[PDB]
Amino acid sequence: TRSSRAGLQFPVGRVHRLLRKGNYSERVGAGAPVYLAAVLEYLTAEILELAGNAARDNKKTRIIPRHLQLAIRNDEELNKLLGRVTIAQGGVLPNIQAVLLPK
Amino acid sequence: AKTRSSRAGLQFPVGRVHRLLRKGNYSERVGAGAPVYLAAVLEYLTAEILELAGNAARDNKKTRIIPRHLQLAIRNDEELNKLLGRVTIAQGGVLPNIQAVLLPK
Amino acid sequence: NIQGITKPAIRRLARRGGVKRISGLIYEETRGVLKVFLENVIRDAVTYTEHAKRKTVTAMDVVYALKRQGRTLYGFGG
Amino acid sequence: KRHRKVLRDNIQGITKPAIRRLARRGGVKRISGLIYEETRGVLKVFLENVIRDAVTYTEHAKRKTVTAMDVVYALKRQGRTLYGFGG
Amino acid sequence: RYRPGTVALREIRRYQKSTELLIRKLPFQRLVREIAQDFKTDLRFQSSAVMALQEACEAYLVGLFEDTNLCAIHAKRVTIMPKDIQLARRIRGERA
Amino acid sequence: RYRPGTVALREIRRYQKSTELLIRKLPFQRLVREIAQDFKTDLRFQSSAVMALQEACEAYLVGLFEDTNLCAIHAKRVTIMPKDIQLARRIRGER
Amino acid sequence: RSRKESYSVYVYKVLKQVHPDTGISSKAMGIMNSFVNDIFERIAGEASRLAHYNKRSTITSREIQTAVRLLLPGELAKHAVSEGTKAVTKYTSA
Amino acid sequence: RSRKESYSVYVYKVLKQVHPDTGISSKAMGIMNSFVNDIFERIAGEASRLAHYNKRSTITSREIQTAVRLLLPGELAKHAVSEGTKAVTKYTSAK
DNA sequence: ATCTTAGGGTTAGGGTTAGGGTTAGGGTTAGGGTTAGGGTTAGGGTTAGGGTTAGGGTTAGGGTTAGGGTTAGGGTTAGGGTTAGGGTTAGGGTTAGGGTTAGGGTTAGGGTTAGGGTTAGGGTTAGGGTTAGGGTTAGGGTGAT
DNA sequence: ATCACCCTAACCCTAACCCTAACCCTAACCCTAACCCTAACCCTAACCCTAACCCTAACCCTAACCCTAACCCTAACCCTAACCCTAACCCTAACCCTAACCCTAACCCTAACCCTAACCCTAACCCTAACCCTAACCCTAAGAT
Ligand SMILES: [Mn+2]
Ligand SMILES: [Mn+2]
Ligand SMILES: [Mn+2]
Ligand SMILES: [Mn+2]
Repeated sequence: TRSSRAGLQFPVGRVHRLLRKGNYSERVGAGAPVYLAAVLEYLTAEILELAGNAARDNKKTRIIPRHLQLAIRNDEELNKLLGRVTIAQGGVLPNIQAVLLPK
Repeated sequence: AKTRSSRAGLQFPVGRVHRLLRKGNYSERVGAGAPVYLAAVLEYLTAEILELAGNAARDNKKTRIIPRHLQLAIRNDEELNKLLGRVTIAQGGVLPNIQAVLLPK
Repeated sequence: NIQGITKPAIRRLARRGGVKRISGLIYEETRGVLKVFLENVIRDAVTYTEHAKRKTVTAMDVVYALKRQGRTLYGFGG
Repeated sequence: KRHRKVLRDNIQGITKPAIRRLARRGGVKRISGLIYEETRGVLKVFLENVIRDAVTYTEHAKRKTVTAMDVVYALKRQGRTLYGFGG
Repeated sequence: RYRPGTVALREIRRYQKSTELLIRKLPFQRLVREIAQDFKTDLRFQSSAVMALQEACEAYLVGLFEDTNLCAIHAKRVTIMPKDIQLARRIRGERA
Repeated sequence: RYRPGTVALREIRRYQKSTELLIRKLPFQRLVREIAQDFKTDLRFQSSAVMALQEACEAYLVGLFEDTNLCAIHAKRVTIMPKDIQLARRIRGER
Repeated sequence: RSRKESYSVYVYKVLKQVHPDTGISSKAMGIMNSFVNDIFERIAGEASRLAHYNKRSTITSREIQTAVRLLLPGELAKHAVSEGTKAVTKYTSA
Repeated sequence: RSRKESYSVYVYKVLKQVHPDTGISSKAMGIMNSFVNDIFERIAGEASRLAHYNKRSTITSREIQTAVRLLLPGELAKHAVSEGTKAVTKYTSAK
């Protein structure tokens, strides 16, 4: 497999097929699906990491969309990257403005 | 008629648009009527703009339309403003508007 | 059915948004703003359904319409 | 044929009168004194974000000269699509 | 008897630290089908498509409340008013 | 001697009614080359690319002033303050 | 050197039909060229997606038409969809 | 019926790497699938434009490279550009 | 604070459903080899951007008086919040009908490929018209008598 | 409320500079002929939605009260607009020269073309833990002595 040749879990072969089928360009370089499958795999790992840690602090083992939202909105970069995105069943980060706090 | 634009009653280039659709990586194949429909939609919208801009040029006593006349035409329409809402016309200036609270007593 | 989006249902959405005091005029203004949002999304979703030559508006049609509106939704097969 | 000169503190080149004019076009009557620095901060951020992408385009094109198109493509990326400089 | 703004603060924490939908599924499903009939008659909706619409609506409205509240606080207030919703939507690029 | 807010109102009409740039071309060209070199050295700028940047900046800032002014008017004021620029950028999704 | 494409010939033709006395500046012609190019890629891209979504290898005038309906308003869209089907019909005749 | 593609097999494999003593819900797997598909399109599309701007007929890893620099943040972008060139290098080593 | 009052987070127990570990095989990726062109080489033109001289007059910087917009006080009113019990209506629970979506087989035809042909339109040079910039022009409204 | 002066606006024509209408030549659109795979039919399987029943019970709704936020006015400084003058430095049209782009020539291999082969992952089934759902608890501040 091309994924094994690159040390990846993400499918290098599939990504290469989606790039030519998706109408992005006439030809697709040999290293482009490899670089891309790696960038996608990295970002997935980066998210899964912070999401697993959110479930670790809520006494759960399985990550639900709430854990994904908590991971995204608590990061600065993941929040900016997924700024105009809505995670279904994610809820909001708990924040109450200081002016609304009791006197 | 020998040009595809003449067959369709258009000023906009039907042949060129068909070439750009293929040469732009939008799909494997481009239908016969797609560049014709598109050249027509583009021609309609440019006529719609040119109309309101020439009107703003005639108000400013000018013979030639400058980017100010284009901006005035766009922002004074409701649909052209919505269509070009997140667009910036270079050398366009702003619509003259002063909030009522800032007006003298 | 616009009144089915009740005054208490609107108050819960304000609480999640971190709102302490809610004016009485708000409940009607929110109903207006929700109607606009729904119109805009469903209009494009249906335009997708009609292009697909279908009678049933699928989850994908609602997803594509949301991406067009810049309110991209994760989790519905996108 | 030798070397250039050092570039420093040019955000002060965006003077208080230049900031006033932009407020007038925006329909502003009274302009606080603290504004002039806050605007300089916000302009610097905007310019950084646009030039960063413009230069990323220039570097990808294997060029040393940032073209009008690179600034245009950078603006479209930022969602501040500009009409009149090509594209 | 609790003071004004004590059950309100309890409600905020109750809902923020939660993900359940805040509009009942049937009143919403009626509103969706009503609005749809205006664009096309004889319309069917996938169960999922309605839920995709409901999630989108609430997520939008909660975010709109967030900005609205910031507008109320900006004008030295604690209660959200229509002029705050309008200012939020105008600066958001939905209004003018 | 004009009253406070009489030359201000004249200035608003003077500038809204025009299209000329409101920042001098050279101070701005220095700022552009400073920012862009601090970031990647040995850079050249097309005359047009700098103008494309200047137009973009001013158009942005004028639009930012528009929203900022609406925030000052919202809090019963006539003068724009940093807390108005911040609120405008917060709601605009710039944070 | 290299030749540079432009919709200036057509923007001039269309200007005369509308205002036969009114002229156009070099900068304003640039703004018009940027307008045509932007809307071209806005429609073409939306039609490219429509064709993709419905597992189709071709962009036909049906993809252009629904792209118009999605991107421009009913009024502007209504008249563009009219002006469009008309030119297509006329092209099929000749 | 019809075949339905999914990145679930890989999201599971990668989950095992970061948290082997952690699992994933059906809805959360959908959110992860929507995330991968969105970012796939985001990068692919930006690279499609880069290739086009520079009159080139091929999307190479250099186009993916600069698309990630434009789309991802300096930090996340810095680590993605790293893991990317790394996987490419490793692939060139093994035939 | 110190007095009673609510309630929501806390543990623990035993319920239900869905992760996720299993199955076979469909269809996708992969490794044979042929073939064509896109992009990589070296190059020269040649533009164009950077910096250099040169001048001046617009435009900025910096402190002035004081005008009025900002923000403090308290005091008037009532708008929304809390609490409550009458009671509508949303929420599963679980049936069937049959229009809707669409899998897959045949057949045609629309869009692609091809090079020579020819027209449009890109670039070019060039006169004169619209616009530009410098002069006074009265009218106009501002802001002290 | 009456006059004085500062402003934009508008006349004058002179003013350059930009537009456009000429030119012609270069290339991209058009014609036409084989060219195949998409998309068009066709039917028909098997899907998923709607229609319409039930039983409370969570939830909506009106009206029980007073708390305190919004609002107003008045009056407190003090911040920011308006005026002036000085000398910068931005703008001006020059000047240059070479680095930096890119034409366009030559050749190689990187990519795509075909197929058949193993090999991964979909679609299924199944069980069993993870989480759900209840009760009674400690903890924690909530409101007022
Ligand atoms: Mn006052
Ligand atoms: Mn009341
Ligand atoms: Mn044909
Ligand atoms: Mn020409």
